[PDB]
Amino acid sequence: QNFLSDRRVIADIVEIVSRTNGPIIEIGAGDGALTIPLQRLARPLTAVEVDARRARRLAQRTARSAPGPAPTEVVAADFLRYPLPRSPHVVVGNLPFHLTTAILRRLLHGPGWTTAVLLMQWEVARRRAAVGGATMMTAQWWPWFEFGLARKVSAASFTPRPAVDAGLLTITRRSRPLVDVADRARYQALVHRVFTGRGHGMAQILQRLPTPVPRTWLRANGIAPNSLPRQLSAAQWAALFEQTR
Ligand SMILES: C[S@@+](CC[C@H](N)C(=O)[O-])C[C@H]1O[C@@H](n2cnc3c(N)ncnc32)[C@H](O)[C@@H]1O
Repeated sequence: QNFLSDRRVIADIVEIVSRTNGPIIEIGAGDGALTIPLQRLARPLTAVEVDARRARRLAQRTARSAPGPAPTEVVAADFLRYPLPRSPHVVVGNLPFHLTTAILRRLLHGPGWTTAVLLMQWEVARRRAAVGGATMMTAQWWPWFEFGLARKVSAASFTPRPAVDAGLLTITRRSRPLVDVADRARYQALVHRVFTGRGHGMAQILQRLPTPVPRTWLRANGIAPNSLPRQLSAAQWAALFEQTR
């Protein structure tokens, strides 16, 4: 496991979390590198740690730095099995790099959380934030969430050092979804179909798929006929879904 040893990254994460509101849930709390600074924000906090012995040591540490018996709940649990509340909350965590996509899927399908502040592999955070264009997974979640790349974090900021660098990713739940959550599976299937479809450019790709789109549709929606699926915006994907509905 790669613990966050760079205090500047801790400061940066706390700064982003401090601009949000509501209870906080932390994934992979470890020894409390983020837990202790987050507890000083005076908001309700749940710290999740799968290592029971480490979780018990963290519960003593959080209780010691807390005002007293008359707050932070340390839970010894696998986050993949932790029930997220349906009420508004903020999620934060330094993710184990091998469980990143499973944790991301668990969160994206989950309720209540309005902002997620996540530390993960740099290449994943980059693709998730659509740096250089969107990947299929980002476009598949774009009607319900917005992704931001807050910063790059070197492997030297962790102890022990991972084999790759890291990226600090922010995710925000849209208050007004671009596509209804009930149409998620059809929407995500359409996005898969456009990204893996044959053809060079959107005009060629949309011609070769089941239930085609009017010839005037691409240019009427501001999309150049030569553009690639990664160049479409969230609004354009939603307009395409509404068209091929
Ligand atoms: C990469 S670490 C970061 C630890 C700490 N927050 C830090 O920044 O120093 C992930 C932590 O999650 C714990 N862990 C691994 N899988 C977990 C899971 N599925 N649910 C909750 N904790 C997990 C590990 O024991 C480890 O302490």
